[PDB]
Amino acid sequence: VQFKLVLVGDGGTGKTTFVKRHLTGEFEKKYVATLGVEVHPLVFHTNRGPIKFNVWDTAGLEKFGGLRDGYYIQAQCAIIMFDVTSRVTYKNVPNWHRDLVRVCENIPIVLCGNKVDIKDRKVKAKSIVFHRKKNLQYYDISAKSNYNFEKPFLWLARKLIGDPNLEFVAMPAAAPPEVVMDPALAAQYEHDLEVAQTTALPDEDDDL
Amino acid sequence: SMEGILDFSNDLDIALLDQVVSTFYQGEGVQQKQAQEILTKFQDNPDAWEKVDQILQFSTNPQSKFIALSILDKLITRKWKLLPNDHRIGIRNFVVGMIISMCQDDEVFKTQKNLINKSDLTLVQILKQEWPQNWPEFIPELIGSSSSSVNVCENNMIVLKLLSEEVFDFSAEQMTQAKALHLKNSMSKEFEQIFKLCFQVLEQGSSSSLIVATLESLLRYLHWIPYRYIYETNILELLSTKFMTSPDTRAITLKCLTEVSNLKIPQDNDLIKRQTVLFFQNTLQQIATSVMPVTADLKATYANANGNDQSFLQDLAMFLTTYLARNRALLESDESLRELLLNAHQYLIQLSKIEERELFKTTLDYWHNLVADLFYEPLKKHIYEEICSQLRLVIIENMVRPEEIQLYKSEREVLVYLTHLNVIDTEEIMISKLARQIDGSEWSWHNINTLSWAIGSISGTMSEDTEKRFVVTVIKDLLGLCEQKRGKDNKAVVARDIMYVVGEYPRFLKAHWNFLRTVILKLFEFMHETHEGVQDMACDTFIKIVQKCKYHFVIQQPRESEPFIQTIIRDIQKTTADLQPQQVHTFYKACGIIISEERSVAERNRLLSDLMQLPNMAWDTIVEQSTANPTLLLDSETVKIIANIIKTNVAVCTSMGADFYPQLGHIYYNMLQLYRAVSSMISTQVAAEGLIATKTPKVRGLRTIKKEILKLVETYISKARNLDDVVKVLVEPLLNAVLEDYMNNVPDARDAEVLNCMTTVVEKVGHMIPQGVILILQSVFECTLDMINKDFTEYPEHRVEFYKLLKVINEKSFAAFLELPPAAFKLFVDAICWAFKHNNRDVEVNGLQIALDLVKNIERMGNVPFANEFHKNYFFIFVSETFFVLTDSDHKSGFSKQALLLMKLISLVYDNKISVPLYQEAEVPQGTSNQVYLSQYLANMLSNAFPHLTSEQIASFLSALTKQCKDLVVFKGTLRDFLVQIKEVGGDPTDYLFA
Amino acid sequence: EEDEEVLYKVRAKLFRFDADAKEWKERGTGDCKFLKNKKTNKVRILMRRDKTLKICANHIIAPEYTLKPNVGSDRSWVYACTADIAEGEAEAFTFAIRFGSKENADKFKEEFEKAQEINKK
Ligand SMILES: C/C=C/[C@@H]1O[C@H]([C@@H](N)/C=C/C=C(\C)C[C@@H](C)/C=C(C)\C=C\[C@H](O)C[C@H](N)CC(=O)O)C[C@@H](O)[C@@H]1C
Ligand SMILES: Nc1nc2c(ncn2[C@@H]2O[C@H](COP(=O)(O)OP(=O)(O)OP(=O)(O)O)[C@@H](O)[C@H]2O)c(=O)[nH]1
Ligand SMILES: [Cl-]
Ligand SMILES: [Mg+2]
Repeated sequence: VQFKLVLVGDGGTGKTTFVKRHLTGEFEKKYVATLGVEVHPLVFHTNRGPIKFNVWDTAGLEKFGGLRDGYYIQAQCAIIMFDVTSRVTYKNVPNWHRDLVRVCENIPIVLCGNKVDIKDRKVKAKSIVFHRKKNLQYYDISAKSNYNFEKPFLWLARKLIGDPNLEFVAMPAAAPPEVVMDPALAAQYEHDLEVAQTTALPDEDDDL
Repeated sequence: SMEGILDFSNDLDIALLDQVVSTFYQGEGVQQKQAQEILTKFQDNPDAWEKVDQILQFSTNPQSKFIALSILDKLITRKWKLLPNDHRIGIRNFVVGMIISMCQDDEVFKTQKNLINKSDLTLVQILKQEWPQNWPEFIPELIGSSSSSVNVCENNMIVLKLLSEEVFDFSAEQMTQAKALHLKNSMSKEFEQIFKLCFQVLEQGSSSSLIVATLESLLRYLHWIPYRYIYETNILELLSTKFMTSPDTRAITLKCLTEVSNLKIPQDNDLIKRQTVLFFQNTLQQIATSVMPVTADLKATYANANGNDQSFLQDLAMFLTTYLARNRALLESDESLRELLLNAHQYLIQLSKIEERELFKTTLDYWHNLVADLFYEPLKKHIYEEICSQLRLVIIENMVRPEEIQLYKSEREVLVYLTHLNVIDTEEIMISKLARQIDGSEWSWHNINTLSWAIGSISGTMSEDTEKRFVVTVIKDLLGLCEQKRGKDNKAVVARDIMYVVGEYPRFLKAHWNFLRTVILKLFEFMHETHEGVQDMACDTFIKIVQKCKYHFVIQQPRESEPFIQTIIRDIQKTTADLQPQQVHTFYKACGIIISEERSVAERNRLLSDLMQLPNMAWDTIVEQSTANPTLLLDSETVKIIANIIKTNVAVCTSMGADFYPQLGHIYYNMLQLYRAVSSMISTQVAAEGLIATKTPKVRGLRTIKKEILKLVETYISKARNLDDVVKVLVEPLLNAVLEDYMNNVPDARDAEVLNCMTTVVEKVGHMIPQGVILILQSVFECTLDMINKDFTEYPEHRVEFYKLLKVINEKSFAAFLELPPAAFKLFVDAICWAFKHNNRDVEVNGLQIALDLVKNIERMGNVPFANEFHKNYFFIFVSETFFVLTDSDHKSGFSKQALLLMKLISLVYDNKISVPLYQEAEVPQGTSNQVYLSQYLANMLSNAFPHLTSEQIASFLSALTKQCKDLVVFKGTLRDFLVQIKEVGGDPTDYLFA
Repeated sequence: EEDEEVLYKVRAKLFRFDADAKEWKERGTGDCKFLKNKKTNKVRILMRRDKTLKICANHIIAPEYTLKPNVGSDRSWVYACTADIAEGEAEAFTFAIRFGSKENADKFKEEFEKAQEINKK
């Protein structure tokens, strides 16, 4: 049970950051532009069993665009992403949508306005209506605060499985093993832990 | 092995390409990644297009052919015009032939839609280059080949759709103005024949796939074609009857009819009105008989999400709202149209019950339109009474919290209008929903909350007397609910909702002092409750009530010994004893609001003195101790206490502004001594521990003290009325305490808040302290520039605050830049251009504005040596830096301000407003106008930067640009035209004559 | 997880140290639970992310482990863990876990020591 998902939108909108958060849990603060596409499997556990997304995280910058719409072939779902702190990224939503549906004519698509965590929002709720005539689901999201960050995938899963009551569930957690500390690595740890204690945790002003 | 396709010295092994492509689309992990890179390098090879024929002929992988077509598209869209005519016709004929071949084979047509659609778009790209001037018979041949084959006819509809999109829907940014108009006129000239074909296919029918594709093209045509093609043929009737009855065509037809509803149409023609009514009548009839009756439960349908029901229902809401917003008046006068009007609205009511946020928003926009008009329009509401009654329930049951700012606003506005239209109906619905909460049948946290938000939203719509009776009923009812409920969780939810409602009804509070007093006292009781959310809601309700009712706390109410503000302050220690610091600050901020209602200076100052008693006394003790034992600042507890005192001051200063001065004066000297002592400690700790010290709790705590001090000063100065005191008392000690400390700390220890504070100082009193501004620049300019001029990412706060500070200095105290040494002024110019190159909108916009303001500042100086030297040294730097960010495709968000700057610079020369030559001697005949030399410089600069442009292109562009340098809109169009032309070869230089 | 008793529940953010990048990377934010297995009486940490409910920590509170301060925080602990099975195959990690307040971090340490004592039996 696996589905190809393409992720498109302007450079810097947070596509890769959002996927990474989902894959590993981390929040990457740096902007390293994607080169062509990055492909990563991503699994959720539902009340109907596991669902795998084959995530094609494509490049938004023209100069790094690679195969462009070539990446869209045989996609079964999509996320179009913009940045609510950048008007141009919303202005380009119809261009991404155009290029996407010319290749993928009848697929579920979520439009996502990312970075709603930032106070000075530039693309106002009132302005975001493009999704209505194109039958796209819409969510405000923040890869940084995790506002609504499950919603795009939960929605797509409900559409692809064809069950509107599908939920993400907790899978039971296996009992973890007892430990054996090698006295040969004893010192090894002292070092590695020394480095870790003296590297500051990020974002010490946040609520957690 | 896979890298072999990249070796062009050999012939291309198609089977290898097909392997690479398969490995990419169907492979995994490491293999997929390698193929990926290889395919990208293949595709981006500038000679790759030469292999397209071979791949399209001999590959058996449709993904390979798809990528081949991408390669060809790059050629067609960028370098087409370099090809000889015979080759262009060769390619054209190959693409056409491949499309027809694929369509004539039923198996391939069925199974290879991806490759065909890609081919069709490739063709459309060729039409954009070649048609009609180099291909006048394209449309006749397309029309002709349509009768040969149903598959070809169907595919031809996809081509015409894509053509229409490229010419009408997406041309604006992808083509020159002149080319867009050319292709628009060209499609217009031949549309008559195109429509004849579309109509015939619709009339004759049969193939649903063909019908659907035709209707898809029509939806695009409706963006631009004249109304007569719809209204003066049978096509309206076809759309609104036949094509609504079959579900294969219903979706596209409904979208078509929505766009039909938006056509430009004559207003004074009874036949057209009857046609507008009729197609609506037809469409709604087809829905009622073929899809679902008016009574259907659309909430349930949508929820079940069968087939394409969700999309269909979305599309129906869009059609009803679009049509009714424009045409409902057509249905309102004639009593034979009453049922139709009300049924259409009834469907909307049912759609409005669908649990789908974004669909709700679409219907809500319509309801807002309707109820607003019923509020104003004469002889109308009577029609919609039952609709409005249902809608009241729908809105009340869907009210969101006011934190959802836009949706709450929309919902409140609709409910307010509905309340005005029938106050009694609204009241009854609310009381009876409250009864359902009390009887347990509808009880839940969500439900009592939404009801409370709804009750709160309509505050101010009722008469004061109706409001009074309503409010009392609601409060009694909610108090009863609270009692009934068992357990702190439940009672806490109801209590918050009571707090909420009461806070939304200030008019009632203002008329009933005894009740207002009781509410505050009860909020104070709640400020001792540990249960989560209760203290926060108590404090938030307190300040909300204060914002609206403050006058009632500052006067002596009858049967009271004193103004309640006095009572609040007398007991403040006990009231706030269990609050978290943030809550305490809100409380003090609220008290500040009240105190500013007192306009007797002496009484105000004494109230302020009394409010600040506890923070001032703690301050006084620490001042002694902290100084005596500087180690005390190392005490975590001490640092926390100090920070909170400052924060308390900030909170009160926020609400009192100019009135806060006596309190700022009381602490000012010791506060700046504390700033210096904390600065010592920070420096001391960074010396002893390294840069890592800045991450420690102790140092972050010390810096918090510095930041809050800067915030307090910023807050006061931004609202101060007596600027003479600001300058005479506040500014000098401030600059002395903060500037050198900022300049002589290492980058990682410098607080960007310093810059922000200085921005406020210069904003408010810049003109009054010329020497202070000079001092600010000397302290912060070079050291900050050096922090942010190595990349675009380091020190983001400093970066933003830095350009805000330069902006205000260049606005208010330009003389400070005049007193800079030439070398420092050159750094200033470098700084401005640096901001241009930023993609961050904050920095970029300020960069452009400073540039613009600086030019104006220079212009003002008139014909003197500094201004003449400015132009000689920097005019060309500004012109070329601005062209750089215009043309590099990485700074599109700055386009408008870039254009404005560029226009101002070009106009300076076109008007002869620069007094000396811009060229250095013996570079050009010595009489030569700056106009001619500017033409020469730009032509040379653009030729070098864009060598594929002709001289004719560059000369026409500059000629247009200089002529248009007093008309921003046209200028901007010429710039955009240029941005299109630099992306291709062979752009028409006459495009710049567009008018 | 009804074969387990909930000894302690607290909201936390969890990090793992990446030596390669020499930086802390978030692993998850959500409820950190101390679960006592009612068969073995062994206590584990189990932590699930908000929204997705995915497992970001699953390991025994080993007696040998020592909670250490991070230079940047008065409300975190760092410790080495030699076998965590959140992502499947048991791996060693240098973890940091941060809480809402110093109070919470202190309480966590109190309970973490209580768990170590239980696991020593
Ligand atoms: C003009 C006045 C008209 C009438 O005045 C009556 C009079 N007893 C006023 C009472 C006011 C209060 C009890 C304060 C109350 C309305 C405000 C708040 C924030 C009360 C919250 C509830 O007490 C929460 C809850 N009961 C506390 C708990 O038990 O957990 C109450 C009522 O009949 C009506 C408003
Ligand atoms: N404040 C905030 N920043 C975010 C958010 N999501 C991402 N970012 C940041 O914004 C930048 C986005 O970078 P990426 O995720 O690489 O952007 P992208 O769209 O993948 O870019 P391309 O690969 O070039 O198309 C990074 O600096 C992220 O840390 C968010 O929700 N809020
Ligand atoms: Cl008043
Ligand atoms: Mg990316």
